Amino acid sequence: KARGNEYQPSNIKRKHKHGWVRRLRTPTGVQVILRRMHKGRKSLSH
Amino acid sequence: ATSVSWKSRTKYTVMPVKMRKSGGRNHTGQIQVHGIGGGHKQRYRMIDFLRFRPEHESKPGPFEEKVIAVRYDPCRSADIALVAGGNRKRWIIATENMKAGDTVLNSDHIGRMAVAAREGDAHPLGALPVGTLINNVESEPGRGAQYIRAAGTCGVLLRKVNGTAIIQLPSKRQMQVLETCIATVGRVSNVDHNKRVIGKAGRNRWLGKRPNSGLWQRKGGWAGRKIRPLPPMKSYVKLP
Amino acid sequence: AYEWGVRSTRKPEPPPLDRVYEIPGLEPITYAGKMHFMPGLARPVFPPWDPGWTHPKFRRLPPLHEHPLYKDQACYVFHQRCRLLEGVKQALWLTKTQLIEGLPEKVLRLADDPRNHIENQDERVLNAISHARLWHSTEDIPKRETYCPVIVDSLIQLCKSQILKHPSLARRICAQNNTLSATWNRESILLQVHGSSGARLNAKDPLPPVASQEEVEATKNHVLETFYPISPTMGLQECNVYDVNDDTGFQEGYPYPCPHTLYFLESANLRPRRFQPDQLRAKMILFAFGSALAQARLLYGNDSKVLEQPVVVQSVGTDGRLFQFLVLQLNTTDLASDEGVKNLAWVDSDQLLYQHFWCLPVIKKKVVVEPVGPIGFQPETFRKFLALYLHGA
Amino acid sequence: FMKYVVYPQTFALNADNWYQSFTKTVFLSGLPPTPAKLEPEPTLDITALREAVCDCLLQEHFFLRRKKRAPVIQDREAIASPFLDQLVASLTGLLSVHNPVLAAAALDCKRPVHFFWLRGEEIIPRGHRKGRVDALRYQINDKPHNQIRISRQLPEFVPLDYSIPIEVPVMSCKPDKLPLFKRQYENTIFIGSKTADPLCYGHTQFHLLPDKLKREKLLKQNCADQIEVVFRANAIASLFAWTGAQAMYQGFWSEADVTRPFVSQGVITDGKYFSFFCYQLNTLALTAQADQNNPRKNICWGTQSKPLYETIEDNNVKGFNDDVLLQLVQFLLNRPKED
Amino acid sequence: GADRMSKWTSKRGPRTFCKGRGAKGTGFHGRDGKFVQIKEMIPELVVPELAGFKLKPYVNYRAPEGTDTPLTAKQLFLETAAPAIEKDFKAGTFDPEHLEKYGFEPTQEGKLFQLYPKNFPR
RNA sequence: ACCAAAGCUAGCUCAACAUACUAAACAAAUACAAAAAUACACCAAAAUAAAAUAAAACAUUCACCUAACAUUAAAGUAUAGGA
RNA sequence: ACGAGCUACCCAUGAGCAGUUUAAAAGAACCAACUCAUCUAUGUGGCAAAAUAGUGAGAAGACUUGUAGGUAGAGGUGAAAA
RNA sequence: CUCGCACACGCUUACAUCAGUAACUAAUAAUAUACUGAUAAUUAACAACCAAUAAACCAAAACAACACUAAAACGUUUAUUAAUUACAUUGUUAACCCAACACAGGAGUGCACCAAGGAAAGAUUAAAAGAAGUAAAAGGAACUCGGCAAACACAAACCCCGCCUGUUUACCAAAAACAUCACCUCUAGCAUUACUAGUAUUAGAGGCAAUGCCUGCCCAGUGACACCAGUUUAACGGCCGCGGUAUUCUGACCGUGCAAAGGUAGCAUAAUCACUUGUUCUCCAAAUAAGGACUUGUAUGAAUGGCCACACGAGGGUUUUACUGUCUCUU
Ligand SMILES: [Mg+2]
Ligand SMILES: [Mg+2]
Ligand SMILES: [Mg+2]
Ligand SMILES: [Mg+2]
Ligand SMILES: [Mg+2]
Ligand SMILES: [Mg+2]
Ligand SMILES: [Mg+2]
Ligand SMILES: [Mg+2]
Ligand SMILES: [Mg+2]
Ligand SMILES: [Mg+2]
Ligand SMILES: [Mg+2]
Ligand SMILES: [Mg+2]
Ligand SMILES: [Mg+2]
Ligand SMILES: [Mg+2]
Ligand SMILES: [Mg+2]
Ligand SMILES: [Mg+2]
Ligand SMILES: [Mg+2]
Ligand SMILES: [Mg+2]
Ligand SMILES: [Mg+2]
Ligand SMILES: [Mg+2]
Ligand SMILES: [Mg+2]
Ligand SMILES: [Mg+2]
Ligand SMILES: [Mg+2]
Ligand SMILES: [Mg+2]
Ligand SMILES: [Mg+2]
Ligand SMILES: [Mg+2]
Ligand SMILES: [Mg+2]
Ligand SMILES: [Mg+2]
Ligand SMILES: [Mg+2]
Ligand SMILES: [Mg+2]
Ligand SMILES: [Mg+2]
Ligand SMILES: [Mg+2]
Ligand SMILES: [Mg+2]
Ligand SMILES: [Mg+2]
Ligand SMILES: [Mg+2]
Ligand SMILES: [Mg+2]
Ligand SMILES: [Mg+2]
Ligand SMILES: [Mg+2]
Ligand SMILES: [Mg+2]
Ligand SMILES: [Mg+2]
Ligand SMILES: [Mg+2]
Ligand SMILES: [Mg+2]
Ligand SMILES: [Mg+2]
Ligand SMILES: [Mg+2]
Ligand SMILES: [Mg+2]
Ligand SMILES: [Mg+2]
Ligand SMILES: [Mg+2]
Ligand SMILES: [Mg+2]
Ligand SMILES: [Mg+2]
Ligand SMILES: [Mg+2]
Ligand SMILES: [Mg+2]
Ligand SMILES: [Mg+2]
Ligand SMILES: [Mg+2]
Ligand SMILES: [Mg+2]
Ligand SMILES: [Mg+2]
Ligand SMILES: [Mg+2]
Ligand SMILES: [Mg+2]
Ligand SMILES: [Mg+2]
Ligand SMILES: [Mg+2]
Ligand SMILES: [Mg+2]
Ligand SMILES: [Mg+2]
Ligand SMILES: [Mg+2]
Ligand SMILES: [Mg+2]
Ligand SMILES: [Mg+2]
Ligand SMILES: [Mg+2]
Ligand SMILES: [Mg+2]
Ligand SMILES: [Mg+2]
Ligand SMILES: [Mg+2]
Ligand SMILES: [Mg+2]
Repeated sequence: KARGNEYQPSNIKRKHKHGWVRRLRTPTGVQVILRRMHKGRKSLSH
Repeated sequence: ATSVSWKSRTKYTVMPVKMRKSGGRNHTGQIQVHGIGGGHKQRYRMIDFLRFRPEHESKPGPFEEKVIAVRYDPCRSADIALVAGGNRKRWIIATENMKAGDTVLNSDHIGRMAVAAREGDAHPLGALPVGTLINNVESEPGRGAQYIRAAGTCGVLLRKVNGTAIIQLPSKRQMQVLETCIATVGRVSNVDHNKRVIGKAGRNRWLGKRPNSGLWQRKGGWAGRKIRPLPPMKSYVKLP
Repeated sequence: AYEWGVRSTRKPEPPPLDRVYEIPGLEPITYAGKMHFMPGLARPVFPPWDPGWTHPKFRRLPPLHEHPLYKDQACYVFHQRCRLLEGVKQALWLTKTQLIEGLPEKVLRLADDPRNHIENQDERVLNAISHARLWHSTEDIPKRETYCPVIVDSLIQLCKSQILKHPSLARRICAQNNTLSATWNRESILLQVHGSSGARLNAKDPLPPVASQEEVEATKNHVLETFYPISPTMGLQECNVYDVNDDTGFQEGYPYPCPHTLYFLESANLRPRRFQPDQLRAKMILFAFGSALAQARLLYGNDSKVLEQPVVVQSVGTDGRLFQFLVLQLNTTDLASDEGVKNLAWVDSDQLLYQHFWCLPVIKKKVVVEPVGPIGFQPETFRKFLALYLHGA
Repeated sequence: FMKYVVYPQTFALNADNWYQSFTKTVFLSGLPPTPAKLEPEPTLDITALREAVCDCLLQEHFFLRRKKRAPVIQDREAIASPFLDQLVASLTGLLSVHNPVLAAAALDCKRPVHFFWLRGEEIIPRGHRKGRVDALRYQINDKPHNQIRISRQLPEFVPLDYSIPIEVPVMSCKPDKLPLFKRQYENTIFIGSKTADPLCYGHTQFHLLPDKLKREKLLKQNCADQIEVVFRANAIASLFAWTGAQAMYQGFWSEADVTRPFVSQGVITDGKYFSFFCYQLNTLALTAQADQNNPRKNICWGTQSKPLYETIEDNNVKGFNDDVLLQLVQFLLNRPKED
Repeated sequence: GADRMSKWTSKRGPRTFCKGRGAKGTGFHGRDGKFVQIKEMIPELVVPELAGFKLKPYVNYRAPEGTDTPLTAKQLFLETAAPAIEKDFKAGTFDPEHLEKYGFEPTQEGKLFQLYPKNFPR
């Protein structure tokens, strides 16, 4: 019906999907972290 | 991610073990079989299909067990039976007329004279008469009962030649095996299983059958009454 | 056969050793020196770790055969939660006892005598049943694990309210969770009743025998029923670490030596978790025989002989609403043979204290058709309970 | 609504004063004035009662062969709880011949006791309801080790209008610093049995102190004067809750304040020590709306904790105090007035 | 969405997220679920006696300071072992093989307060 | 007359040389849900570049396209190309 | 490369359905909580990038729902509406 | 006038005290839970972290006495080891979360329907037009595509299509579409990750739709088995042309030719090219509407299913009372 509220917060899901461990457990996530580090991002992950 | 199977239980037990269903999905997580999922919760009762399994090797001869109760099994069409002998109890596949307090014989002896084929008894194929209705047929000696198991289904012994038994399966196919293979006699329980009428679309969902897809597919050349000849005899003996 | 282990779920086999390990006279270059894994170097093989100083929590469990009490001969132990397949038959065979349907005539007349009743027996028993089933807890529907011990304690207190005009019930005491161990040989089988029961009553004065000499003699001609397909030891725990010592629940010099009544409760909220009545009778028979055997061996000696003075014990098994009564008289200690004199056991079975209890009023078509309270009431079961309690005095 | 959960078996340092503040209870040392008009009934056998108590001690300490206890600490809960049960059972059985009401009395084992009441008002400090007057609600969830319930009420110790120079202690501080914490759940008033139970009156409670509030634990914690404070707090809270449950089962509440004092007795036992208390609920109008002109106060009589035995070993009680046994005998021989 | 610059402390998660704030552990979990505290794991403050101590947190303002001469291994050796070595060598009893009598510790695994493994916090 | 307008600096860009190239901080905590001192393991993986485009379409082909040999010429020559 | 915190479907783990009629917990009936969204009128840069009011369908089941996990684009999932 | 209290998830100080608000936030002021500054605060008993190794153990929850089928989460005991010795660590505020907002929206659970929460109106006047409501003489659908909406009514019938409950195009289509019990075809004689810890009364790929009567002929072509013949249509599919006769008009018949057979039963102007508003009767004072009958539909038709029937349907049409501002004609 009404959209726009597709984000229902949950810390467990947030950390399990975009966490440091989740990023580092795969070669592609390590590449994502390296890209963020090269750009100079303040926060590499959640 | 990759899921792990629920079948990690190395110890045989009589009490039902809880099972995790998976609707058509493989270990990867993608569907491999359609129309499965959303059924009723079930507990798995482990069945010992190797009927002739002596409790101890010190007495490897024929042994007699007593039937305690014939019960309903949600994981199979046939009814199961609890048989106790010595210090262990086992779930076996009940025959057409098994009742509580019955006696079953498990043997591995072959003689020149055929044995009077009872219903619950399990004898090697070489000791049964030539016109015997059997079930739980075993392919290789000591392998287990992979063949006939469904409710009411039974095979028919046809002829024994050269120390080798020939059976006819419910699919009307001839299967040749060694005459020392152990097979239970008689029809399997629940002979009225084919006459059950599903009252509504909800009973299928209870059983765990999701509805078929609504996509309309035009029939190809596969359809139509294919009158194919009976496939040749399936032989399991190893001819040198 | 069909193995019950799935390959993907078993412990995976170790990866194959590097090819450098198969070359004779060649030391492999591994990454053990850098204390972390690195690709390109061979996998180092390590001997099993030896924590030179032993740690209690973080050590591998010692093997069973290393225990000083380990014995080659297997002992069949019956503990509190062991189930017997052919319950009464198996218990009678294992304890060498003869089953009798009715309760002993002494207990029966003690119950039937109207001068042994409490002041307001009917009202007090109905009040106890109602309090146990509904009133004892603030919940709407109390659970069996709560109302079984409560009803047993209420009945025990009702029977203890008899002491004012039977000044002999003060010679007793109650014991909870004590270790009983009694072992015996039964046709080349080393059986052992070992564990703990629900509750026990101890008394200063021995309970007098209830079996007549004619019945004891006629017990000789009785032949115990034998069931062929099932071994007599079915349902017991086959162990190898055990002590062959008739150690009763108490130390020497106890002021209340003689057991009087065991109390077994099936206070479980699940039917599969609860005992079947047959298994319950088997358990009461086995524990009563174990207590009687321990008492007899403490009194007379360890020699296997027919007792000139029998030892009688009682047992009450309660499901919450169903009561089973046991009076077991041990007459003999030699049990290896099956031809001598057998013990006796009067078993009163399926004694319904009440058919059903409605904790809430039932309304059918806008009117209450049955009020709150126990539906159907048999005071004879409580009469038997009181007779068993008063059998000592 | 939200309410404090008062724990009778509390670890707070000075909890008796706070419980008296919450209860409007004055604590008086010593037993209440005895009704010396008693007939020469106590001809019982002190030797027999001492033998029974010693037998219970020896059975629960040395004679009982329990399962092997791997820890060497030998916790005093699993050895004193069965002792308390056996002691209560044996004493009741032996004294029921002298006191006929104990024969018909009901013995309750670890049955919960609940009481919910209001006491004063408070301005709400935080939230959207800030600045509004809200009453202070308390709930006691007690599980006495043993209870004796009787059909008829025990006689009153002092007249309902009893006046005491000692005033109820007032605390110029928030209840949150005891510390106490508010919780919201079912607020029940329970006596140990439902209202339909004919045994709506109580006789004596037995409370076993836990392993956390032991004398050695308090001495290690550097709380030497808390040894009696814990007893006082447990007695006050438990006895008040149970007497208030009796009163509200009879039908009295804040606006229907009690017409007859409700009397209860309590025995608080450590692993070794005993203490005796007597409580009389005179008023139930503890709320602010009914406490404006309410002179009645609840009274709790206390006794110094005295050891029963002394360091027993090897089925021989070394020291035995008859004062504790006589106190227990007097409490169990207290009987309702006959009419 | 949720923040990313903020610190991920124990206040920002569910009930099952109970993260420590940096305090060292003081025991383990016992049998019935309680926490068993180990006495040896709790630090014991070795506090001296300051009753007769004639020093104050501040120094006199006219008291002169000194040139900064940080203590080095060479200076420490010269102060603690050089005179003994010189005297023993002059006497002629010097034994190069045995140096344990001069304060040298060949292995740190024996003594209580080890230097390289740093067995002591402070 | 309000709104407003003007500074000359912060710093950037392109090359040369260059030590020879992941700066400083790293007391404690940091790949448990990172910054959470502390328990009997498992760890690792490679398999061609494609296409947008040009050939006025598009199928064989389409320079550079994150692989070293630089510069002056031979030379846009020999050759390769739905030639 | 990143996405199944919305949604499609599964896997675990929990939770809800009060009253009335019926030997019924019968994919029965009336009707609440609850879930959907038939028709109409407002609204159309609106309360709202899909809502409000009235009126409707189901409401012991092929039911609604919380938490967490899985299936990822030459694909997933689909009681096919591409 | 009544969506209140608490917990879980979520935000992180927005919470509390004092002080200030010219301006910044409140879509405006008053002042303040929403702005500014300073100072303080959430104290564990509730909640989180909080044993393994073998053995005895088939016997549901639904007041559970005892049962039905869909076969059902929830446990003790025994034996071997479990550092043993107060006080560990962490969550405790709020008027709050997701929707760009101090948004009439979306939000799990336990309690009661007020003992707790709040205010529709900034102040006037009472123009038009617009939204909501109440009432209305006589008539009572004459309005309109339609009785949409509304109503002091809230009843009974006839057809079409789907058997029925259910599902679908989040955001223009809820249906006659999909699914469905039932009935049929094909593919498979078998083991450690789906199917399945199953074994032809089974499991997959599909069609059509319960039930009742049936499902007619055809393997010429294309598929599929057969590796060529031959078999298969509840496989893809198909089931005649010409000459003459009926006053014109034949699908009927008589001949003839070609085919693999040449449309059987049934229904029938259909939701079925056009002709077409086919013809006739009933319904109405009047009907291209609705129903019945004829029917030749040369382009209906039998599991791409054909015919009837109960029950069901926010499905699509047609009647009868009753009801009414839909309308006469508005106030
Ligand atoms: Mg968004
Ligand atoms: Mg199945
Ligand atoms: Mg079955
Ligand atoms: Mg199908
Ligand atoms: Mg279809
Ligand atoms: Mg963000
Ligand atoms: Mg947290
Ligand atoms: Mg929280
Ligand atoms: Mg602790
Ligand atoms: Mg081009
Ligand atoms: Mg161009
Ligand atoms: Mg083009
Ligand atoms: Mg182009
Ligand atoms: Mg290219
Ligand atoms: Mg060429
Ligand atoms: Mg997911
Ligand atoms: Mg999801
Ligand atoms: Mg209902
Ligand atoms: Mg229904
Ligand atoms: Mg609406
Ligand atoms: Mg309206
Ligand atoms: Mg509604
Ligand atoms: Mg409805
Ligand atoms: Mg309906
Ligand atoms: Mg493409
Ligand atoms: Mg796709
Ligand atoms: Mg379509
Ligand atoms: Mg389309
Ligand atoms: Mg926010
Ligand atoms: Mg502020
Ligand atoms: Mg403003
Ligand atoms: Mg709060
Ligand atoms: Mg206004
Ligand atoms: Mg107007
Ligand atoms: Mg109007
Ligand atoms: Mg009106
Ligand atoms: Mg009118
Ligand atoms: Mg009209
Ligand atoms: Mg008109
Ligand atoms: Mg309408
Ligand atoms: Mg009408
Ligand atoms: Mg109508
Ligand atoms: Mg339909
Ligand atoms: Mg029907
Ligand atoms: Mg429907
Ligand atoms: Mg769906
Ligand atoms: Mg939808
Ligand atoms: Mg739509
Ligand atoms: Mg619909
Ligand atoms: Mg719609
Ligand atoms: Mg359909
Ligand atoms: Mg048919
Ligand atoms: Mg169709
Ligand atoms: Mg049909
Ligand atoms: Mg056909
Ligand atoms: Mg063909
Ligand atoms: Mg052909
Ligand atoms: Mg076609
Ligand atoms: Mg003509
Ligand atoms: Mg017709
Ligand atoms: Mg037409
Ligand atoms: Mg019309
Ligand atoms: Mg025509
Ligand atoms: Mg046609
Ligand atoms: Mg057609
Ligand atoms: Mg077809
Ligand atoms: Mg209709
Ligand atoms: Mg519809
Ligand atoms: Mg008017």
